[PDB]
Formats: sequence, structure tokens, C-alpha cells
Amino acid sequence: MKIAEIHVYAHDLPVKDGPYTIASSTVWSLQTTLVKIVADSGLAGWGETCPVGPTYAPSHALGARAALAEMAPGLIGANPLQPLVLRRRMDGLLCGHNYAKAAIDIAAYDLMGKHYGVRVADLLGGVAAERVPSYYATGIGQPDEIARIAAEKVAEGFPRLQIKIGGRPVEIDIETVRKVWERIRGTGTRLAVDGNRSLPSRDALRLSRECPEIPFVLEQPCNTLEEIAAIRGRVQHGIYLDESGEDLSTVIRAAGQGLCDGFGMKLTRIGGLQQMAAFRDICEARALPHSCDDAWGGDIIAAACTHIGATVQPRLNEGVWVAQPYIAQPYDEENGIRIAGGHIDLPKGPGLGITPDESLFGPPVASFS
Amino acid sequence: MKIAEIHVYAHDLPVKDGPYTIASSTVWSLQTTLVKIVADSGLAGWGETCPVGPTYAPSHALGARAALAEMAPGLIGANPLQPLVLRRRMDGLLCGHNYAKAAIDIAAYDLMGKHYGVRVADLLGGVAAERVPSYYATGIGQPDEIARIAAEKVAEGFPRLQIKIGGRPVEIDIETVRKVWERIRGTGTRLAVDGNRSLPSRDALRLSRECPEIPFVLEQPCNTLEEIAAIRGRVQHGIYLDESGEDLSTVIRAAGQGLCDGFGMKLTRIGGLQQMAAFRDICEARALPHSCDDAWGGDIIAAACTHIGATVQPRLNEGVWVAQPYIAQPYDEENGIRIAGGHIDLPKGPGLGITPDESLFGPPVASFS
Amino acid sequence: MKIAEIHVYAHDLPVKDGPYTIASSTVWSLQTTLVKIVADSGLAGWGETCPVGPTYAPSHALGARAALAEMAPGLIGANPLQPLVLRRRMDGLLCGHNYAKAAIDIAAYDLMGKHYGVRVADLLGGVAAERVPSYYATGIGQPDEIARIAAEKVAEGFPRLQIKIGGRPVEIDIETVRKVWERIRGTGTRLAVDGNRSLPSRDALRLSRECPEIPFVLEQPCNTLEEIAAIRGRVQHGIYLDESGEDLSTVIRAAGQGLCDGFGMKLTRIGGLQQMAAFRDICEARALPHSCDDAWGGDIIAAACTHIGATVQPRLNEGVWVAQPYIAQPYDEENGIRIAGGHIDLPKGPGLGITPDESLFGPPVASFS
Amino acid sequence: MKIAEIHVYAHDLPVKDGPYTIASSTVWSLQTTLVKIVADSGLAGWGETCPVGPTYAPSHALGARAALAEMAPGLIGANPLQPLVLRRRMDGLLCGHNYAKAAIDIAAYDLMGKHYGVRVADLLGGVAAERVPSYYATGIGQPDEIARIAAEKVAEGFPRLQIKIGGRPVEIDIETVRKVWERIRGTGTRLAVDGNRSLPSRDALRLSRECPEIPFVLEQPCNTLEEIAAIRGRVQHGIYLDESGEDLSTVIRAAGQGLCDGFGMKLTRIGGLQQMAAFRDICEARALPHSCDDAWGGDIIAAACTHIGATVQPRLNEGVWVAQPYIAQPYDEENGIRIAGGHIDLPKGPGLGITPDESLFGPPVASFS
Ligand SMILES: C[N+]1(C)CCC[C@H]1C(=O)O
Ligand SMILES: C[N+]1(C)CCC[C@H]1C(=O)O
Ligand SMILES: C[N+]1(C)CCC[C@H]1C(=O)O
Ligand SMILES: C[N+]1(C)CCC[C@H]1C(=O)O
Ligand SMILES: [Mg+2]
Ligand SMILES: [Mg+2]
Ligand SMILES: [Mg+2]
Ligand SMILES: [Mg+2]
Ligand SMILES: [Mg+2]
Ligand SMILES: [Mg+2]
Ligand SMILES: [Mg+2]
Ligand SMILES: [Mg+2]
Ligand SMILES: [Mg+2]
Ligand SMILES: [Mg+2]
Repeated sequence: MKIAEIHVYAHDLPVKDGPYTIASSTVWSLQTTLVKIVADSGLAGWGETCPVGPTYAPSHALGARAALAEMAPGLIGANPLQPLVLRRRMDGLLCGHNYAKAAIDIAAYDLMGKHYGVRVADLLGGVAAERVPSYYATGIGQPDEIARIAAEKVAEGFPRLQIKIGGRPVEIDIETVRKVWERIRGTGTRLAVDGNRSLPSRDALRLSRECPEIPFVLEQPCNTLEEIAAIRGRVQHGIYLDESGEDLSTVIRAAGQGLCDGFGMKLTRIGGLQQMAAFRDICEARALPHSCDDAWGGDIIAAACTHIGATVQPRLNEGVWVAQPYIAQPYDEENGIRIAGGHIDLPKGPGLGITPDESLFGPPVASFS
Repeated sequence: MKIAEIHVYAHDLPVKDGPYTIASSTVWSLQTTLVKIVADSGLAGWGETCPVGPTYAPSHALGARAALAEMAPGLIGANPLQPLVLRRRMDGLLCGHNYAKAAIDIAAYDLMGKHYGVRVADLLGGVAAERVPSYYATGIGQPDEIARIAAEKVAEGFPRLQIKIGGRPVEIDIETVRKVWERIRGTGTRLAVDGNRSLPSRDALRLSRECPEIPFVLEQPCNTLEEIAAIRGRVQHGIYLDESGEDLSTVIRAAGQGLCDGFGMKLTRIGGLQQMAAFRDICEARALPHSCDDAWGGDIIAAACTHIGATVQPRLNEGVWVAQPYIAQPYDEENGIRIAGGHIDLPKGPGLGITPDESLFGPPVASFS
Repeated sequence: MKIAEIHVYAHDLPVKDGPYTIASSTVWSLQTTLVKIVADSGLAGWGETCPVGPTYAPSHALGARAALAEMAPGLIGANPLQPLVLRRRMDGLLCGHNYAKAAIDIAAYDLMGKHYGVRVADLLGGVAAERVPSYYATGIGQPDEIARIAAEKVAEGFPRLQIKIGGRPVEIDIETVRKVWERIRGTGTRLAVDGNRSLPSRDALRLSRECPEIPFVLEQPCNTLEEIAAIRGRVQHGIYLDESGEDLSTVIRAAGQGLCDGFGMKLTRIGGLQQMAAFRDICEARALPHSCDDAWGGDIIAAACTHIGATVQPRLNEGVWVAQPYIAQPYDEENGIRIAGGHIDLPKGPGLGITPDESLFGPPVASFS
Repeated sequence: MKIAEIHVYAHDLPVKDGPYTIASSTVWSLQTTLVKIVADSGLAGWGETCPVGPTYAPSHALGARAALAEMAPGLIGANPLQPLVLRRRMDGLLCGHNYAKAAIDIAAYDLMGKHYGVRVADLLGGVAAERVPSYYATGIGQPDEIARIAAEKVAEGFPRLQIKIGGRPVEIDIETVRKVWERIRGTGTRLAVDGNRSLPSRDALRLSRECPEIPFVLEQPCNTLEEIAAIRGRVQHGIYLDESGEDLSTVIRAAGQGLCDGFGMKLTRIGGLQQMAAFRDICEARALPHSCDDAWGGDIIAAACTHIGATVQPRLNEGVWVAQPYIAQPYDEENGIRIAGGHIDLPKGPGLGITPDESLFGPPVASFS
């Protein structure tokens, strides 16, 4: 089988009741990029990449489309049923840009699943769970307000909460953490506190030192892995990497040298499902819990995250985060990804189990044949 | 789909022109263990595990059969199309015993390939090369005799040689290395020198120190990874791990802490194809060349090694070693694995591409349903 | 003063006597991106960024233009005479993408120099030398052909040569190094050998071990800084970082932990002149020799590299590499950067000292006001 | 342009309501040294260096004047518009003595700013803030007395307090810290506790161990960087370096090896504004908060500190400390540096924005032409 066509789409995603405030990025609307790969036979697979604002990570919508434009001509004729060979071919056309490569990777897995009549999770090792936990991530806000939302989302069924902090005096972050804990203690809910690269080591040290009785993991408190490695021995809370986990090589360093206790991992950042599966296997060998998330996006990226999420050993699964609650219009009205009771059901159909309504996207902004 | 039956077989393989002498194991004949998994549909898949004598590694033929007998009843009804789920189910029945688990893993991949109409290499990421390099491993012997054999094997087309050493005064090993190099220098042939756990650090240091102009990698010179880690900074030849690479966790330590420059990796030791693919991905991220080998065995294990080997980035592929030259009777005379010109052509059919003449194996020593 | 307009240009530069072969990138023509910043006063400054093919580094021409388009609207009204404030403003609009940010940075320095009537080198600490050394980088090729070219370039007056290697059996690289040394020994010519991320540690170890009598520095032998850190203690030749030196934070790690002995540093990679000056100061504090280069490009980027190069302590200056010998048409035929006798004379006028014939560039692909 | 004359002045600064008590130095009056550089054109720039007693650091007033006398003849004819070239010229005349070199560096930046018509901050990267935070540093005193002063200075508007400790039993220091915290908790005021090289590791360990709920950073608790590195892993409060930060090389060690969480940095110690800017850039890359201070002195050194302070990323700016509150007579009655509301306004004029009344200083004690 061979790739005959590649189509790139641009589509807007307004944030319901926005904005969503991360210490590194405040977003009111998101520009997603969809990719459709069409085989010689006419069979199609879909991929998606949607950076969460241009300042969260070294990625942006215009950049995704430029990277896809660079690679697409060189991918016509490739075998989409060989995800590792396909990844190497992409590497031969463009260095880096994992967030764009991931959209091609995902579309190829979708296509492969449809061709063989198999769910993507069953091409990645097998479904370990049909119902996948999610987690709720609060935007930065006022301490009492965030504590209220925390309680609300626990009641909805989320087994884990992530509280975003930073970009303001750390005593306000600490007050927020204490107030959230007062609401959720005794509910069996797991807690993560995400600094999103924004805390100097001075403040990360203080946050952990002041709160030994509060069982958070501290997610990406500082900007660089170098800073995190420097503070780790002085911090008695588990530390998770997120933004620092840019590639498999960095994951190997972190796990092999004992630099973290877990990960928030984004599928587009690591470069797609082929790489994400290897990441999963590394974490399982070292009992490092992790999530399977992305920055943002609709049914296509959400389904990809859910499929890899469904393969994770349940005791290590910190959840699959999706943007669905903030997105008004699903691409697949029948079988799109939906959070229910703080969890996500894996789609039943072959491939990703998603069939997007292309008419929602408008005509492609770029087509390659 | 579900596993309906599991059949375990004992089969003998005497060494042509034996014995084969490893510093840790001398063998005149080998006892292999075959596994047949039968689905409800009637479709079957094959696996194999064959320790190279009982002293090379913590594994033996009677042990392989004991481990399989322990796990088999608990695997009836499992979905054979989910290799990671299947591995976890095995872990729930028996701790360790990767060499036995690998036989089930391989049979599952064979079954998956047959069911979907796909080659096993394509289920593991894709065929990067239809023909893979092999390497010739010499036995321990007289320096000039080993040098003659080395020259002969280069003339046959082997792109790499592994010279076994140890178990005698190291000056004889050094003379062997020097005489081999005299005959193969300028042929572009790669060289490995394998101590097979037998050299005290005293002698590993001496071998490297005396021969800076000879471009070998030093494979498993010392018994423990601890000894290797202690000598590495004082040894200017690349060092490869073989026997020490017992699981993915150990590979993560070695790669993440920079304890070696490559691997001789055995499929059964790491626990099968699911784990081997993860191993491959770790090595590729860090440009660590490796082989895809096993201890011994016929067409089934050989085909499994060849399939994973066919997925490796060619610049990192140190070869696929197979016991075929020492085995009188192939399981599959039409499609069985054969070395030609120091290389191995990947089988072209679905699954492993191997159809063993099951009659050769005798009745099962144990059957489960 | 305020930015009134920003104009982005696409322009082609085919390689004379191409292609130019790097182990990580082979190129027959280059697409450069020019930026013109216009102040309210009407005064203009120029910047440039030109990746050397899309596979050398995580940067490409379409990406440079996407990044500039993303940032430009948010820069209208900014004070162009404040390079650090301007860099922070860019960081607030787009994460990463140093190669694109560098073009804005360079245009700002050009504008500042023109406004104050000062050469850019004097804004960066002062002209230490009116004429700076360059170095010649050979392509990958036959050992004796590369040796001939090396001899020719020494006769032209180049004080340093960089021999590119990798992407083939290392014995050929070693033969190349030996044949080059045979021809240039005793001429006082400095030697670097650049693996361009392509050597497994196995081969980097071998190259150094075999050639202690040849005084090269080994530049970016391996792909990751992690691999380089692992081999450094076993390699007795100085090791320089190039591609790994992605930002000032990484330079701080490398200098502070003693991970390298020098740098091949590219202005666009580090993010522009503001960051490059800090880099220079770090290297001077630790006596780490370095070059001031870029990936490719015409008079604008070349002049920027020459200006920072002119500020470096002469004993630490490994040279300024420019693409001029491979470029048919200069932007400025009166003052453009040219190699003469293996060295480069700094332009004498204010700003970068370059007045590009803007007509050459075509209409802007994007304009902002 | 060229230096035509250098004039060195001696001037006394009585401590208002003295003495000021540091654990390493008690001072009743300070001897400052002013430097005037006059260009061929007649244009002048001013610098200043004022050690805070002869025992605080390896520097003293008689030593400043001796160092300037050594260097001045060798600086006549130099280009004062090239601060890095000028620094190298000074290094070629005298090793070390940064505190004296800094006065020349500052005078040259002043001159450069006047010549180009630009504020010194805009020659160092640009004004990031017109109003710069300061911090108040209490001398050593009785616990209740210091707590009262702490409350008073918070009310005046200082966003940060530094409490000096040491030279007495540590339980008194701990009582002081607790009493200060009781007064300032809930005011959003940041806290530093400065041991000024005086605590044995025994007592630094105790101070941190006993007070996890008090959010100080521990500034230079021990005498040597070696002692600080030894205790750092056992101390859960952020540790800042001050006296140990003697040069850029030491800063590179501290940041690269993760030996501290921030700095109190003195402009004269680091060697002037050229070096201070590089220091600032290193800290910004690693999110290490820092102050921009000096040991003591009037309008000239204060303005230099304010100018570099105005370029610091606001979230990393721990403040600019100046001696103004303790100095009765400003050099520039109109535009001298004044603390107002715990903050300092950047002068508006070119150069440092300061014009000293030379008649206050008396005739030069040494003149060079
Ligand atoms: C909550 N998230 C999964 C969504 C956007 C950022 C990310 C995180 O930083 O964890
Ligand atoms: C060469 N071999 C693959 C064959 C058996 C042992 C093994 C080795 O020690 O490398
Ligand atoms: C020689 N160069 C400056 C030119 C392009 C790549 C580069 C280098 O790798 O060093
Ligand atoms: C408070 N100070 C800025 C002024 C003199 C000493 C110094 C300090 O040690 O932090
Ligand atoms: Mg719950
Ligand atoms: Mg996160
Ligand atoms: Mg077509
Ligand atoms: Mg050959
Ligand atoms: Mg071996
Ligand atoms: Mg010469
Ligand atoms: Mg290079
Ligand atoms: Mg206040
Ligand atoms: Mg201090
Ligand atoms: Mg004179």
C-alpha cells in the first residue's frame, strides 16, 4: 500500500468559558491543524496537532503547517503501514518538529487500523482497559475559586486533579494548594501541582518544604531539567517532568539517572504513537507513573491519546487529558471522544474509531499528490 | 480471538563439527523447546527457546519446560493478538523466566501475523531491510587456526566477526586477536572480541591497553555489570554488554548512565519481541549499535531474530546471529532461515514466514486446553 | 524610537560547484530568509536566517517565515534600540525558534548602529581585531581528494581546517584524517574533525584512540550531549560542541560541568547577537576557544557573524565561517563580506556595514505595520 | 575617541546614625574613591568604588587608589567606547583587583552614554523597568529591635528585607529571624537572612533545620563556597551566594553545577558593568534571582547599580541596594540616586544621568595625563 495524497486543514477551536490560563500560556481560542492521508486504494487516515498557544512549547499552528508542507511532498509513495520506517523517512526530510511529525504518525496508525480491521490500541500492544481514567487540570485562578472547582470535579468522578500554579507570588500558590487539599482530602483523589516551567528553584524548594503533609507530585516546577536535577535531592515530594520530556533520549536520561518520579507526557511532543509506545515501555520497566495527554485538540488527537492510554498498566496510568470539555463542536458527532464520569471510553471501531466530518474544516489549506 | 490450546515440545539439535566452545559453556548437543499456540479458530503460531547449554545463562531446557508448564493453564482463553497484555498475564503467573515467556510472545506474534496477513517485522514497526547482515562467532582455539577461519568467513561475505576468548592465559587471547587482525585488516570487516564473562578486570584492562591499533569492541569482558562499570573509564575500546543485559530496566541503566557503547542482545533473554522492540527504540535514540541474536535454536527462534533485526536502522545493525550453520535438519525446508554470503534474507510470507514440519518434534511433552 | 514596519523576504542561493555534503545534510541550493525592520524615522535595519537544508538542525526556511509571521504583529511599536527587551518581547509571542528570533535581533543591532553611528562590534564590547581568521570546512569525499583540497586551502592562507566525516565506515574517515595531516603537518594549521552528530560512541572512541599524534579537536562527534558526556573521559583529544549548543543554558551546563573543550557556535542557533555576546563572555572566562559561524547565508548574516567574531579575544578565536565562497551573487557589491587569504576584513561603516540591494530579494512574502 | 586624563579622588562618607554592623565588618565612616576619565574632546565620565570597611572583602580604600595608580598611566590613549577591549587592557596592566577596575569600567560607560546620548541601561540591553525595587538590610542588633525596624521598613515600601546575622550564639540569630517573621508574615515581603561568611556549617544546618516554616533564603551562610557546597543537600531553604561570587568563572561553576539558588551580586566585585551584564544573562538563563548591589558608596556607584538593575527581568530582580539612606551629602543635588517608597527611579539623563559636584571632593589625590 502507498500514500497517494496528503491534505492539511486549518480549523479554529474557541475555548468554552475562556480563557484557559497556564503560567506559560493564556489562550482564548486555539488553531488546530488536521491531516488526512489517502492511500492509493482510497482508504484514509486522520491526524491532528494543536499547540496550546505559541508560548507553551516550541511549537505553533503556523509552524505545524509549515513543517507539514516541507515534509508532505517527500512522503508521497511511502508505505503508511510501517510506522517506524515512516518516522525515519520524516527524519530524512526535516529535523525535529515532533509536533508536526506526530500528525502524520497518527494518521498512518489510523489508516493501518482501518486496513487490518484492528483498533489502534491493539496495534500498540493491546487494550489493557476499555475505560480510561482522565484527570482535570485547573487553570490558574483565585485560591477559594480553584478549591471549589477541585471539589466539583472530584464529585464528577475524576480520579486525579492537577492544579496549575505560578506567575505570581508563591504564597498565593501555596494557599491554593492548601485550600484544594482541605476540599479533596479523604476522597482518594490523587493530586498534582503544575508549575509549568515558572518557579525559580527558590520557590519550588519553599512549596515542597512547607507542605510535607500534602501529597502532591510537583510537575515541571522549574524551566530546565538542569534546575530540576539541582533541586531534586532537597525536595521530598515526587517530581514529574512534562515540558522537559522532549524526546525519547531525554526520557532515557531521566529514568536511567533517577531524575524524576513520573511524567506528564504529550503525544505530539514525543513525536507520535510509535515513540509514545516506547516511552510507555520505559516507564513500565521503572514503575514511573505517567499520563498520556496532548496540549489541546479535538476528536482526532484525543482518540490517539485514548488509544495509547488504554494500553498503559492501570496502576501506572495517571490519566488521559483531553480538551473536549472546552470544545463546543466535535468532529465525529456519533463516536467522538467524550469525558464521562471523569473517565473516557475507548472507541469500538477500527483505527482510531473516529470519522471526522470534513465539511466542518472547510477545504484543505494545502494538498499534496 | 482466544487461545484454545498450548503445546510444549522437546527436540534435540546436535552440533555439526562440535563441540562449540564458549569460555562459560562447551556444548556437543542442544535441547530446544518449541511452543505451539492454537486459537479457537484453529490458526496456530509457533515459538522457540533454546539455551546454549545450562551454564551460559540462568536458563536451561528442563527449566524452560517447567516454566511453560507453570504458565500455560493460566493462558488458555487469553487474546493472543495482544502481546503486551499477554506479557502482563504471564507476569501474573510466574516471576522472571524471560527465556520461557519469550517463546509464548513469539508464538503470539506469529499468530497475529498469520491472522492479519502481515509479516512480523511489519508488526514491529516495518521492514527497514529485506536482507540483514549476520556475523560469524569463532570458537576458542589456536591463534593461527582462528585467524585462518576468520579469513575464510570474510571471504564468504560476513561483514563482522566475533572472536571468543577467555578461560586460559590472556596472552593467548591477545595473540589470537593480533593474528586475526593481521588477516582481516583492510577488508572493512568489523571486529568484536567476546570474553563471555570470563576475564578478571586485570585482563580486560590488559587486552585493551595492548591493542589500541586493533579496532575491536570488547563484548561482556567481565562477569558483572559492576565490574564493567568500574573498568570502563580506563578502557579506550568500545564496550558492549551481552549477558548483563537481562531486562529492559538494565538496558535503561546502561544507556542512561552511559555504561556501554552497544549490545549483543538475545531475544529470549529480554523476554520476547514486545520487549525487544522497546530495546531497539532505546538503542536508536542513543545511537548504540546492537545485534539481534539468540543463544541457539532452529527456524522458529531464528526467524524471530531475523524479523526484529530487519527493523533496525541499518547503520546500527551489528547483525543477526543464528545457529543454522551448526544444525543438520531445518524445520522448514522451503522457507527456513539460512545464511547466504554472510547475510540473512528475511522470509517473505505472513507471520514469521515459517511453516515447521511439526512431525519432526515428536508428541508434545505437555498439552493444555 | 519605535518599529513601524517589519518585512519578511524569501530568497534563493544555489551552491556553486555543489552539492555540499554534511553527514546530516546534503544540499544543492539554500533558501534564505531576510528581515527588514523600519523605524518610525524611516531608518531600516536588516537581519537574515538560512538553515543549511531542513535536516541539519530543527529549523527550516518555511519554519523561519512562519515564526517571523507569528511574532511580527506583536513587535510593531517596540523600541528597536533595546535588544534584550526586544528578545523578551519575542519570547512572549513565541517559545523557542531561536533561528527566527535571531533575524529580528540582528536587524535591531543594525538599526542601533546606524542610529548612533557605531559599528555593531563596538556595541558588543569593542573591535578587538579589524581582520578575523576564517576556517575552511571540507565536504565528505575521497581521502586523497580531501587531502589535496586541504593543502590548497592552507596555501590560500586559511589558518584552520575542518574536515567533515561520518555517514560511511569510519576507517575511511580515519584515512582521510591521516592523509590530510600528512599534507598540512608543519604548517601551523589548526585542525578540527566534525562528525556532525553521525558517529556512534564506538567510532568516536576509535578515531581518537588510533590518532593520538594528530592534533585535531573532535567536533560534535555524537548526536546527543549525553553521548558526548559519556565518552569524554575516554577521549584524549579535545571535544567541541556544535549542534548540542542550542541555548545559553546548555552552554552553562557544558562549561560549568567541564563537558567540552570548546565550541563551534552558530549565531542563529543561540538566538542572536545579544545571546552570542553572553556566550562569548562565558567562553572567555573559561578559556574555551570557539568559532562564530552560521549554517549558511549571505552578506547580512555573514556580517553579523564577523562583527561578533571581531570582539573575541584573538587567542580564543577559532574563526568566522561564512558561505560566501559558495554564493554567486552578493547582496552588497561594495561592502559585502568576502574571504581574502583565509581571513575576513570587518566592514568599516556604521551598523553591520552592509547596504543590501533590496531589489534582489523580490517583494516581501509578508509585511506588517 | 581617546582617554586624555584620569583623575582619582578621595572622599569621606560618615555613616548616619552609625555604626553599620556586618558580621565581617563594623563601619562608622567610609572612604570612597572617585575616578574621572576625560576624553580628548573634554567630555568626562565618572566612576566610584567604596569597600565597606577593609575586612568585608579583599579590598580597601588605600588599595583601590594603589590599583588605579598602577593602571592609569597604561590607560591614557585608550578608546573608552569599547568596554570589553578596555577591560582586557586593564587585565594587561594588573591582575585581579576587580573593585578598582570597576571604577574605570563605570566611568567609561558614563562617558559612552554621554557621547551617544543614551542611558547606560540602554547600552546594556535596554530598560526593562523605570522604577527599580530596592531592599533594606538590617545591621546586626537585638532581636526585638531588629523586628521593629523590619516592620518599619516594610511599611515604607521595601518589597524585600535582608536580616544580617552571625558573630554571636546562633540561638540569638534564630530568635531574631522568628521575631522578624512574626512582624512581616502576610505582607508579601520577601526575606533573606545573611550570615556574611560567619556561620560554621554546624550552625547553618541548625538555622535551616529549625525554621522550615519561615521562607528565607540563606545568603552566604558560610565562609567558603566549599563549605556551602558541602551543606547544600542537607539544607531545604534556598541558598544564595554573595562574597563567594568573585568572578564570572565562579558564577559559571555555581550555576552549571547547581550550587546555589540565587545571588547577592556586587558590581565592583564582579569587575564592572561589562561583566555584570554577562552575569545577568547567566542568571536569566537559569531563573536564578539576584540583586544588583555594591558594598557602599554615593551617587556614582549607586547610579551604576540602578542602571544594570533596570535591565533585569522583573521576576528575577531581588533589588538594588544603595547606601544613600546612610549618606548625608549627595554628589548630585538634583539628579542623584534616592530611595523612595522602597524603590529607585532610573535617572533620565544620558550616561549614568549623574553630574557630580567636584568641589565636594576636593582636588584629585592623583592625576594622570
Ligand atoms: C494540562 N495539560 C495537559 C494541558 C495543557 C498543559 C498540560 C500540562 O502542562 O500538564
Ligand atoms: C555469539 N553468540 C550469539 C552465540 C552464543 C553466545 C553468543 C554471544 O556470547 O555473543
Ligand atoms: C562548518 N559549518 C559551520 C558549516 C555548516 C555546518 C557547520 C559545522 O557543522 O561546523
Ligand atoms: C547589604 N549589602 C548589600 C551591603 C553590604 C553588605 C551587603 C551584603 O552582604 O548583602
Ligand atoms: Mg474519586
Ligand atoms: Mg504539565
Ligand atoms: Mg498524485
Ligand atoms: Mg566483507
Ligand atoms: Mg556475547
Ligand atoms: Mg597558514
Ligand atoms: Mg560543526
Ligand atoms: Mg510591600
Ligand atoms: Mg550579603
Ligand atoms: Mg596628557
